[PDB]
Amino acid sequence: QDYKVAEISLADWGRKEIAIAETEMPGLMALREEFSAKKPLQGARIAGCLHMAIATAVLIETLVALGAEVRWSSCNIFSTQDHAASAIAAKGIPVFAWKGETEEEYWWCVEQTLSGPNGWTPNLLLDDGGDLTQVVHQKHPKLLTAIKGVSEETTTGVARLYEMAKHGQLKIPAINVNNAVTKSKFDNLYGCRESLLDGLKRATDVMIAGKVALILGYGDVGKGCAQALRGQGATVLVAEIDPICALQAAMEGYRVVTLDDVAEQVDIVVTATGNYHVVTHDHMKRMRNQAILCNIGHFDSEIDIQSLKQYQWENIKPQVDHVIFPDGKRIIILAEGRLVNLGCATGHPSFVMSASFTNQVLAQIELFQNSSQYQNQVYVLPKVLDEKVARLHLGRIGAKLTQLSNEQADYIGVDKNGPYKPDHYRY
Amino acid sequence: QDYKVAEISLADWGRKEIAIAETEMPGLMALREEFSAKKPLQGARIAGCLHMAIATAVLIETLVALGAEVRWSSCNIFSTQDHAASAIAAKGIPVFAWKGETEEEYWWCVEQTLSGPNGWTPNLLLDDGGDLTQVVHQKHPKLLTAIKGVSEETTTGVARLYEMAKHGQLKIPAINVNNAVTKSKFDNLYGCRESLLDGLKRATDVMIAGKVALILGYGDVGKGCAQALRGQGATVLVAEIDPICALQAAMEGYRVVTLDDVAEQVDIVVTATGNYHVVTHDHMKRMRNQAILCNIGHFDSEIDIQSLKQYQWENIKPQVDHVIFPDGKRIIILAEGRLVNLGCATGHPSFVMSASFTNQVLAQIELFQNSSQYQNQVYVLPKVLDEKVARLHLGRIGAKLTQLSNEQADYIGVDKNGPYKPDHYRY
Ligand SMILES: NC(=O)c1ccc[n+]([C@@H]2O[C@H](COP(=O)([O-])OP(=O)(O)OC[C@H]3O[C@@H](n4cnc5c(N)ncnc54)[C@H](O)[C@@H]3O)[C@@H](O)[C@H]2O)c1
Ligand SMILES: NC(=O)c1ccc[n+]([C@@H]2O[C@H](COP(=O)([O-])OP(=O)(O)OC[C@H]3O[C@@H](n4cnc5c(N)ncnc54)[C@H](O)[C@@H]3O)[C@@H](O)[C@H]2O)c1
Repeated sequence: QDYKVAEISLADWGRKEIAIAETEMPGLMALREEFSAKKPLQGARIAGCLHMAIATAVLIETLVALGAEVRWSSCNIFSTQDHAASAIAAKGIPVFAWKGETEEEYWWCVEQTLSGPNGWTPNLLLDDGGDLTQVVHQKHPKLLTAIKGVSEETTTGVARLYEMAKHGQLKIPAINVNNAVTKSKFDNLYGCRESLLDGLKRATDVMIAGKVALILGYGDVGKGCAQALRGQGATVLVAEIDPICALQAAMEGYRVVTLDDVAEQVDIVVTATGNYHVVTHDHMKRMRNQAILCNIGHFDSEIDIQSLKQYQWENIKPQVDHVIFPDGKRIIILAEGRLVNLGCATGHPSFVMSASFTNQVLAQIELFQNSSQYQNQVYVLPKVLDEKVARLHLGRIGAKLTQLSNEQADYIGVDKNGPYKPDHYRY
Repeated sequence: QDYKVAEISLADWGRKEIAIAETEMPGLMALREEFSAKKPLQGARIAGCLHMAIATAVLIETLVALGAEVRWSSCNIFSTQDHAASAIAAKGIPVFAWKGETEEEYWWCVEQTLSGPNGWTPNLLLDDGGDLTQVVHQKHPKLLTAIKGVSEETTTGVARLYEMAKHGQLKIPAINVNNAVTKSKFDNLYGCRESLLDGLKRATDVMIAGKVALILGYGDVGKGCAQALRGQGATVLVAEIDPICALQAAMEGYRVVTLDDVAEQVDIVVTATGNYHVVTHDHMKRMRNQAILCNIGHFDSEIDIQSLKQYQWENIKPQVDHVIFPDGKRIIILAEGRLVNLGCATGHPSFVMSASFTNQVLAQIELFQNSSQYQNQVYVLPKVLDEKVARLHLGRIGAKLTQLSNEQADYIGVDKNGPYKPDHYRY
């Protein structure tokens, strides 16, 4: 049994939702249909470190259907869906994940992905947030020798790739999947538009209409979060350090404020900064009784939970806790400040994960077949692959593409079949 | 009298709205405040070809307050605001613009900007759409010798710069102002979100709620147009050739369709493609009686108005015409298919033009002082200037910026004062 799940009996349930999820994930099904014969990933050995969810079970079974060998692990202690993990393990796939890991179990699960029976080594890393990349770079430099590349899923993991490259610490080729237009401008934005609401709802059942909600950060995650809340009738406030994102938020009608100023006025706070200690002890002490505080950025770092260890915690239900201040005023904290959408719900729905994961598979086929051509820097996929990803998803939602005539193509300077935009088009 | 306006008497009216517009344009007022002493543009001679509107009168008076010499002209035969043009001419500034130019008058107005009394030559070009750039490149190559650079305002003019560079025809340095984040993602999007409605309303007074509206194109102009219509209760349809933009539109809830399929179903059509003949004769013949057809892309090319010259035209009021088909069915065409927002209204409001025009002034200070450093290619302004532009506009709309601490700045790898994003961040 080369697996470690919480409950292997949930496999049938997991399989049932995986079947459903395949009808929601046309990108991966289409990648199956195209590459299942050739098996471009035959000989690949992939250490996965990405939320072990049902959508991820489809990505895994798609890499397998393309010939690859994998070992998986979640990148968050609360993000694994157990029946998904169970259905993967039942298929003979090594997976180490369960909802509710301790920090020690988490890093052991990561360690499990790096070695398998009969000297199984990875030549591929598939990493969401940089933890698997840092473990191999700092604790198995003997592993980095056989690694063709890493494909990083999220903004925070990409920033960590950059500081590595900046101090000559990045020692393998790295594909920024996060910055595929069909990841960043879709997953981070439209997915969080749906799963933040989900997380808040499952955790607290709080009415959104009429509440004052503060989004710290107006990147693609913040942009989607704010849409979510404003659509349910919340007054949305936005904090920003970047004047350009601040202006976008202002011009969508949000008031741009600082937490220093508004900590007493907010009913809900969502941290989406990817930064450190943007919610402090003084902020939480100033917050009103039963204020809901949650983090949708990648790391818990965003709130200073250390500053709440003095106080007494009363658990409400799993991943929903009260912190009681000395004056008896209570704060509701979701998932102890880890990813609220995956921690208190099920993350992004499968359809938008399909665009992200089609980008991941493509980057694995590409890292596995042409890694020689890449140095120890970060790169993004070509635009024509980005367009192919989007093209594979138009059918599911019934969007019909117009076809350029020869002269229209010449008129705007493009080939009929794309690419349709200059490299730095922002969409 | 080195000017040619329709009516010099409108100067006082123009001046009154210019004064108002200054309180809406903090970017240019702030640029005045910073650079009015030094006058970084002393010695500059700028041929302007950009919609002669009230906002543009502020940009012009700002370049003047920074020391420059200018001659102006609109880039559209219907876009000049006459009282704005009148107030500029009254200030002793040469301007050749009026609402209702013929094509011959238009190109003569452009020609006027290239020479002034006592051998006045331009060393600077400020061009919105490429017409001034093409005139100088193809009909005054003796002028190109003294030209430091051109700053291009719009997507279509940038595409024309690119085909020039691709065939070695671009012979001066060129600054893509359109692709400053604080132009493209603001002017094209939030401005058209407001002035398309304006144009349709002033021209026809048609109810938007309940109407089926088709946007051809889902770039930044199309994205804003669709927001505009959906917010007034229209059913919005979208056409696209780019699968990525098609997917964005689908995921905002628009149906993505082709005009070939839906020509009989639409009450309003807005062309926003920057392309050629996207509305054909067969489309217009299939359209319902009193269908409203308008173009918000840069050039009339988008509709095949030639194919309507057979038919009888009945004028409704200025820039609002009927085309009568042989079966007596009538189409409403705005501004004979030229820019509907500037042709049937007043273009974008001054505030968003201030962000665009602050980018223009910056690019003129930069082209005028460091043109040696640039070749005969297209370039964009540095991110730190983009951020400065946004920063100058936060105060007007009361957005308060959060300040990074030293450790937060290190945590995400940026300087406290910016730039805050990697170069290819898409916002
Ligand atoms: N929950 C999810 O499913 C999900 C999905 C994608 C990314 N993420 C994570 O969310 C975080 C943000 O993602 P993103 O893609 O929006 O990145 P982003 O860079 O686009 O957005 C971050 C924004 O926060 C702002 N910010 C940074 N520090 C701040 C501070 N102290 N105060 C106010 N604003 C501040 C930045 O200026 C930036 O605009 C990342 O850590 C990313 O890994 C989560
Ligand atoms: N009215 C204004 O105030 C204003 C402001 C900015 C730009 N513009 C003009 O509007 C035009 C578009 O501007 P933009 O910034 O949105 O450019 P853009 O490139 O972002 O958008 C153009 C979109 O139209 C799509 N398209 C092209 N041909 C098509 C076809 N045959 N069918 C369907 N879709 C098609 C493209 O795929 C693209 O997504 C440009 O000509 C620009 O100069 C006008």
